[PDB]
Amino acid sequence: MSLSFCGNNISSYNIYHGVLQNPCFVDALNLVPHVFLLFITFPILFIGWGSQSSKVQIHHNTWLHFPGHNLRWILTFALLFVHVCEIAEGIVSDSQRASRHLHLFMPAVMGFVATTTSIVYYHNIETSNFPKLLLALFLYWVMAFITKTIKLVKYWQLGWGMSDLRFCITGVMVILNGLLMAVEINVIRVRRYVFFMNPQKVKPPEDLQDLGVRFLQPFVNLLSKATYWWMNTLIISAHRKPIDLKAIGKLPIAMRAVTNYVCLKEAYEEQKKKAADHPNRTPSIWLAMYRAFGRPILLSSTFRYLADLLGFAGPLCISGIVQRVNEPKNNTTRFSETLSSKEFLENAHVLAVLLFLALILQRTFLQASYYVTIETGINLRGALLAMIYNKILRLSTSNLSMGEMTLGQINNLVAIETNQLMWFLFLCPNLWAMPVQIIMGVILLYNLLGSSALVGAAVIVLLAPIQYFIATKLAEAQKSTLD
Amino acid sequence: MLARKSIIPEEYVLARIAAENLRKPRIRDRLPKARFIAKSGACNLAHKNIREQGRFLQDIFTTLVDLKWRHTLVIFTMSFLCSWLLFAIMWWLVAFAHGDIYAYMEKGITEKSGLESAVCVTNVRSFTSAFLFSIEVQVTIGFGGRMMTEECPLAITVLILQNIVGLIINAVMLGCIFMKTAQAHRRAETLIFSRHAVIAVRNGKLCFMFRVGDLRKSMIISASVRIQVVKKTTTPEGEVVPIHQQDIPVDNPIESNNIFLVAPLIICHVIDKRSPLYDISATDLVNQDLEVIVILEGVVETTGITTQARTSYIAEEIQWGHRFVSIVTEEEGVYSVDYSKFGNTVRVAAPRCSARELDEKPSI
Amino acid sequence: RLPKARFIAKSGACNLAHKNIREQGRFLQDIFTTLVDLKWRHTLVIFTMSFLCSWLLFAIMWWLVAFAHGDIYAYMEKGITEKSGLESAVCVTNVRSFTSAFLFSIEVQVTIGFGGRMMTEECPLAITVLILQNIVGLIINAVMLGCIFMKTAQAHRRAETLIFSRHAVIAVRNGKLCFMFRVGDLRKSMIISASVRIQVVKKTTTPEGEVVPIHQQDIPVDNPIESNNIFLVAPLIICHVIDKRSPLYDISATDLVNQDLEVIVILEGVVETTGITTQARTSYIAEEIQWGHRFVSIVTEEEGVYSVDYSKFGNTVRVAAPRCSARELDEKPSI
Amino acid sequence: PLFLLSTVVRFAVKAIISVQKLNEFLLSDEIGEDSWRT
Amino acid sequence: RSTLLCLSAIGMISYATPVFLIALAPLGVAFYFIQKYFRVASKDLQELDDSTQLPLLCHFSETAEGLTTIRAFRHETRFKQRMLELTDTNNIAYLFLSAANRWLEVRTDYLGACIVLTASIASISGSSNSGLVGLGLLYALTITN
Ligand SMILES: CCCCCCCCCCCCCCCCCC(=O)OC[C@H](COP(=O)(O)OC[C@H](N)C(=O)O)OC(=O)CCCCCCCCCCCCCCCCC
Ligand SMILES: CCCCCCCCCCCCCCCCCC(=O)OC[C@H](COP(=O)(O)OC[C@H](N)C(=O)O)OC(=O)CCCCCCCCCCCCCCCCC
Ligand SMILES: CCCCCCCCCCCCCCCCCC(=O)OC[C@H](COP(=O)(O)OC[C@H](N)C(=O)O)OC(=O)CCCCCCCCCCCCCCCCC
Ligand SMILES: Nc1ncnc2c1ncn2[C@@H]1O[C@H](COP(=O)(O)OP(=O)(O)OP(=O)(O)O)[C@@H](O)[C@H]1O
Ligand SMILES: Nc1ncnc2c1ncn2[C@@H]1O[C@H](COP(=O)(O)OP(=O)(O)OP(=O)(O)O)[C@@H](O)[C@H]1O
Ligand SMILES: Nc1ncnc2c1ncn2[C@@H]1O[C@H](COP(=O)(O)OP(=O)(O)OP(=O)(O)O)[C@@H](O)[C@H]1O
Ligand SMILES: *[C@@H]1O[C@H](CO)[C@@H](O[C@@H]2O[C@H](CO)[C@@H](O)[C@H](O)[C@H]2NC(C)=O)[C@H](O)[C@H]1NC(C)=O
Ligand SMILES: [K+]
Repeated sequence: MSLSFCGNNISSYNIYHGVLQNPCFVDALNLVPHVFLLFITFPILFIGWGSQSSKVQIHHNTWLHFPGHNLRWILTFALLFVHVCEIAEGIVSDSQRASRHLHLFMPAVMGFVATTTSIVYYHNIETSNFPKLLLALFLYWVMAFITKTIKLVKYWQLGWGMSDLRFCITGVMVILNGLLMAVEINVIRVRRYVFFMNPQKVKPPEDLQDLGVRFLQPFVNLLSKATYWWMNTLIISAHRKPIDLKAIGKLPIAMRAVTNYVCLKEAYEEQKKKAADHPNRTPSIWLAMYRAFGRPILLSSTFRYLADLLGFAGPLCISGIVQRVNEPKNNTTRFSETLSSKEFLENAHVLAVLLFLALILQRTFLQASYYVTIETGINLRGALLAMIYNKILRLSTSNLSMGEMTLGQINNLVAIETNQLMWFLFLCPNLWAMPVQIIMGVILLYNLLGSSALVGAAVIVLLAPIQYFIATKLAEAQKSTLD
Repeated sequence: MLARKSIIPEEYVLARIAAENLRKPRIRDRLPKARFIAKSGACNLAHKNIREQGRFLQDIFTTLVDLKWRHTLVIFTMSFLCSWLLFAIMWWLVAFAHGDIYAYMEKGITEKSGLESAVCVTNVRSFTSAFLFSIEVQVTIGFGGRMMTEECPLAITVLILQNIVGLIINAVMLGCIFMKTAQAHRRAETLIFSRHAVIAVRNGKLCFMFRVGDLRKSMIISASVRIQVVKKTTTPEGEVVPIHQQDIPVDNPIESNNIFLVAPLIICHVIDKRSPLYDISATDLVNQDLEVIVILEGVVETTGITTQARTSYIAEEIQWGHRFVSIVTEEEGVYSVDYSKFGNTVRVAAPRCSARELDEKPSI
Repeated sequence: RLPKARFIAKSGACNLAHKNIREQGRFLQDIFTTLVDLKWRHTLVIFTMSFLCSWLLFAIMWWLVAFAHGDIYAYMEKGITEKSGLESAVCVTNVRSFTSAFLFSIEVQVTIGFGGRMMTEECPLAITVLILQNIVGLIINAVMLGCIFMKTAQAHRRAETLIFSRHAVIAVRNGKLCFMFRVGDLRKSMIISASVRIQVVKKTTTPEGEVVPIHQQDIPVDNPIESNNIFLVAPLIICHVIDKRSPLYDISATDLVNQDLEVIVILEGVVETTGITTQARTSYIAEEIQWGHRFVSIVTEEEGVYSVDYSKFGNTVRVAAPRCSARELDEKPSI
Repeated sequence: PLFLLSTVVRFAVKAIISVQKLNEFLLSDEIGEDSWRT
Repeated sequence: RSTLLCLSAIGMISYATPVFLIALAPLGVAFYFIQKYFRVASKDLQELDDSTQLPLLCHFSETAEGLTTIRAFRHETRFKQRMLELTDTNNIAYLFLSAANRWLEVRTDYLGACIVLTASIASISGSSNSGLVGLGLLYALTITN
């Protein structure tokens, strides 16, 4: 009939034994902090703080980041995911009932919108340096923590254990709220903007001070670093005025050729000083490249492994959806208990959402890997060209060192060898990431089709050697054609 | 996928026609000279490395009082709606916790019971009722079908909170509306500046004349005229100031800056010895470091708010050797101003030399 | 020893000490004026306390009038008798305690009027209390709205934003010594009708014996049309040229360390946003005047725009200058 | 990945050869030791 | 090959479950805009890369045929502070090209994921053989690729 909250059963509103011992009241108390946050933060965002109290014609050009920035974004996205899961479970459970139990999923939907608004509020605070305001966020997190904690202990008093899905989801939410509160506390500690007498002295990065730096990848928030959103303007400026050399303005001081040349020179000097004391040891460029461009390759491999792991969500979700849609649900008897932690993954509508999220996460991870390794390869190429030039300047004109074909060797070394080395540094992660993916694919094939999958894998795997042979013959033909 | 990984064919791509013949290097793509004050009367520099003084919570309020009428209404409505909702949630929670929702459900199942002796707030039984009660307490309607009893003191605490918060919000919103009502004539600026500034001859000496006029019907009290020249100058001891502003007097029979502006006026500065433009000739006024700023200030008699209107002229805008056509011409029995002829200029004959040279051989 | 007495500190705020003033009487208008200009942290507190105190005071009054009449007794015996023997005898219906009196006072003064505690027409004293409560509530409500209106009105104005360089210079500019300092603005708006005035505070003696403790002498600032009005968008260098009548005529370079000087700079104007006239002050003493320096340039052209660089605002580089008093450079022209 | 493995391996071989050439070029006679004393 | 695979895939998606193609109209719209803007910027970006590599090689050749002259004039730093500028222009051309490619790949991957969702949800609530659910899933997944 009517649209209640704790359901249509009278005895579900009893508050005899205690308010906490009534689960619906704990759900309402969980619903409260989200609406408090929304009502505090919607007016603040709508009003703005655009009071022109200072020269902002070159203050809008620069911005800043607070201490915990990437960790905050990663935690808020994880919390968004956990809330999506809670919404889904609540809806599924409610559809197995008589009435509409709004206390299963309305708190989760409010939490979803509140967390989204929390990250919007944090960004709009950070872009215009204003740490005092984020005190509001502080309060939010603390309150949320408390409320969620209560839910947990009341589950724990019934001994629900980790075998029940809701207990696991609530525990994850508790620890994520705790981590976010810790992030806020550390921000207060490092910036000293409330309870201290002397705040900090912070200035934007030196690169945004210059008006010619138009490559804004290192200077933007993690959700724009991950979608290349900052690029939009330039690309949409391809209609009004065709791109010139001026639009791609300049390089940030961290990616210029001089800095990377300094790094590579110092690494090579460390290697050579170590080797000179050694009696009969030859120089090595390989180890000079490592220890100077080795961290970003590890980061690329990490993103690559995460993308490769998430990639398998296609076959698994497909199998689940198909093997669920086979049998009509008329036969099954009524079950009023909360859905099992395995019956959550057994659904036909949960798995579609899981596949969707898995795809949009795998693609982002893959593109992050590509971009990081590309940028590393380009910086290494710039350093190599600088080094080769500085060696060219210090050369002898004697005919016992020079030769009838020496400018040709130099021309090749600048026009071909550098490009080949760079395009290897791009595809370096595929060396130790492809085997993992192929092995895991064969494992899944076996565990899905028996020992016929071994025959199928044996057939397909031969694709690489055949392509190698064809490639070699093709290269020889191309060489003759070029001659 | 992997478009041009194979990278052999290069280093011998012959020079293009524009490369070898040197037709491309004819760039002729110089950036325009940097202005100091725009033509739209807005100064456009770029101050940098200014120590950020943070923000203050007062800035949010300062913004709130100064907003468009299409945002004042929205914030008005949102504030009131949010307040009613927040306190509705509080009242519904109080009703839940005290055991009033359950009591009403059980005594309305058999509604003949009709017992409401022990309830925090009478006749509140769902969330719709809580919302209606919060509306009747914040707006002070008070129908009285949902009373506040003397039973539970948490309810009284929430009632006190709600009355005070409602009063605070009401006072703030009336203050905002009244402030926007007091600033009702404060719209904009309507001082019209000629586009090209001629350099004519008047009474045997050159000049630098432009035209200025009004659009608002309200008079301007104690109008004032300032004219400056912006250029980089060096002292004989050799200190270079990139942007030096030098003040140039304005012609006036009693040596004053007071202009009485009802009909449009011509503002002339005569090129005497100390004038910055003493040593400039018509052939020099093609490429030249020269920006002349004009600043007119006054008070509009209606609002009594000081107004300052600025403009700037560069070497391209100046029309050496012209003058201004007479905008004003008498009608049948009343003076008339044809504002369509405001910036229109006529051409006349003037010496091509500089005043630097026009008074060393005067008989020319 | 003790720092020498100043006239105006490095942030204005004249450091004098007026004493023996014939003190006047303290008026309630001072209390009201203090009330109308306050900080939000205190405005909110006085706002809340006024209403709480008024509700409580009239709650006490209503409880007393329910006590003096036979009201509390009637409503306490009705429960025993199980019959409404107290419907019409009551001074104010259904007020039977102090909590109910407090609720009724809230309803009357905030003008809710739920109507469970109605105003009967028997006891005239209650009608008197009701009229009194309505008038008092109206007065308090009007006062508090007036305070909030004043806050909103004077909300826009904020703190000072004129930046002055820490210490001045004495250079040679166009063949004469000039005392120079630099003034800049951090505000976004335009100081309409600005103006600059310079004074020298010094103890002077007259030939007739009239000794003036701190005499203020007016210094003609140097402008090419002999006026004060300064237009301020990029930071300016205010200058003064030391001529035959400037008090800085006879002060040499060596003995600038120990000389009773103080240069006060007063800069006035009218802001554009709110039209509230402002005045900013500063002062320089002997220790903070650097002979023979000059300010470095600050504005560079980025080929699209000019770009002031405020990091170098107070920088000042050393150059050459005749290391002698301004009298000797013309009475002894050869130098 | 099976298709791209061949290109990755080929690029590895060419990169090895390229680093060899780079080491050979970096070991060459140079002019100095008279301008080094300032 | 790519366009025929995409066309056949969306055709079978629509035929197996018609409700998808009503959702086709928005997605296609989005695609068109992408296929516009990239293609306009990409050319320009390429027109810089191939243009900023020709001088960078030329410079080297000069400083290889006239090293004695340069070391005579002692103009070495004047040439190094130029080589650095050349290589930085070239590198920024490459970086902006790669960023444009990554922008395109992210956008089209999100479009593919939206296609996957709007096909899987239609197929989950449908009346057809499990074969025409599996076909829909697999082809709407390959479209992403
Ligand atoms: C009950 C629990 C209560 C807990 C008790 C208290 C615990 C205390 C811990 C909290 C400490 C918070 C301090 C923050 C650390 C800041 C360190 C420092 O800032 O450098 C961190 C570095 C530097 O980048 P940045 O400073 O953040 O600023 C960004 C800017 N662009 C810049 O790099 O200059 O930035 C980085 O280096 C990025 C680091 C990322 C680390 C995240 C790892 C990923 C793990 C994935 C987890 C996913 C979430 C969970 C998933 C669950 C799924 C259901
Ligand atoms: C979580 C919650 C979600 C909330 C969702 C959003 C809720 C929104 C609900 C209402 C939205 C209304 C927005 C409509 C926008 C139309 C604005 C319209 O009034 O413009 C008319 C103007 C707007 O001037 P401006 O552009 O702001 O510029 C400021 C100034 N002119 C300047 O240039 O500097 O404005 C004015 O000029 C003044 C208008 C005054 C208003 C009229 C009041 C009438 C009183 C007078 C009595 C007349 C009789 C009325 C009776 C009507 C019968 C019903
Ligand atoms: C759901 C909401 C939706 C609706 C919202 C929309 C907007 C409507 C409401 C508008 C709110 C009112 C605007 C307040 C403006 C903020 C001003 C802010 O500056 O003051 C907050 C204070 C700062 O103190 P301050 O430095 O002295 O400020 C004055 C400033 N120096 C000046 O220039 O002059 O910061 C502080 O430093 C904190 C110190 C204490 C301040 C507050 C004390 C609280 C006292 C009592 C408040 C509670 C009221 C209820 C009590 C009930 C009792 C039963
Ligand atoms: N009749 C008019 N009404 C309003 N504004 C005018 C009028 N005449 C000139 N102006 C103002 O003069 C400024 C310069 O305009 P513009 O350069 O187009 O022509 P002009 O030199 O003013 O005269 P004309 O329009 O006759 O050529 C503009 O900002 C415009 O607002
Ligand atoms: N200490 C003071 N505080 C305020 N006002 C003063 C003070 N001393 C003098 N005045 C003002 O100065 C004026 C002095 O004139 P008055 O008629 O008082 O002469 P007086 O009493 O001889 O002065 P004094 O006693 O100061 O020598 C008066 O108008 C008075 O208002
Ligand atoms: N870049 C800037 N941004 C904001 N304010 C500034 C800036 N530079 C100077 N100021 C202000 O100008 C005043 C004069 O500073 P000046 O440059 O003469 O000495 P300083 O070395 O900056 O001294 P301090 O380090 O104490 O500011 C200082 O009080 C400071 O508040
Ligand atoms: C509504 O009330 C309770 C929920 O706690 C459900 O359990 C019944 O409650 C009564 C006590 O009033 C018990 O004696 C019964 O054994 C319970 N009946 C069961 C488990 O079937 C109750 O089922 C709920 N639903 C109704 C009454 O329809
Ligand atoms: K009533």
